[PDB]
Order: sequence, then C-alpha cells, then structure tokens
Amino acid sequence: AEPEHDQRKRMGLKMLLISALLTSLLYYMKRHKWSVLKSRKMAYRPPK
Amino acid sequence: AGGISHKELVDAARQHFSGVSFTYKEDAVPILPRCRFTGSEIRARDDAL
Repeated sequence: AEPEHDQRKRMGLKMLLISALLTSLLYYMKRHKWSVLKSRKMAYRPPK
Repeated sequence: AGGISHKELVDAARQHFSGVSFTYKEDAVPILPRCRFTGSEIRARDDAL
C-alpha cells in the first residue's frame, strides 16, 4: 500500500533534526532583534 | 601667544605660581577610570518642536 513507508520515515527523521536545529536558531534571531523593544525603557517628562 | 618673551613670562610664573609640593601624591597626575561606550539610543520626542 505504501512502498515509500521506509524512505518516508527516514525523511521524517531528517525533518525533525533540521526542524529542531532551525526553530532554535530562528527563535534566537527573533529574540535578538526584539531585544531592543523588550529591554526598552521610557519616561514621561512634562515641562511642569 | 603674542609679543612676549618666554623668559619674562617664565619668570612671572616663578614669582606668582608659588607653593611647592611636599609629598609625591601632589605631583602625581591621577589617571581617570575609563568610560565605557554603549551602542544605544535616547529619543526625546516633542512634536511641538
């Protein structure tokens, strides 16, 4: 019924490893850029 | 700087720039704690300017 069975699961593997590796990196990159807004501080200084 | 004789000048100093240092700490040109640079920003917004 599914001759591909094997190759398809060998693929599923490579997929997770890469997927894991890549999602990690991209999370860092996303965090790294947003860091500028995340840390960011602000004050209201009317000229009272 | 101008029309002046280094000599006359150097003398006037000797005369009015008196007081001699005793300890060594007095003739020690103190080194300043280094100032750290930081890539960052400050935004003072006033659209009324």
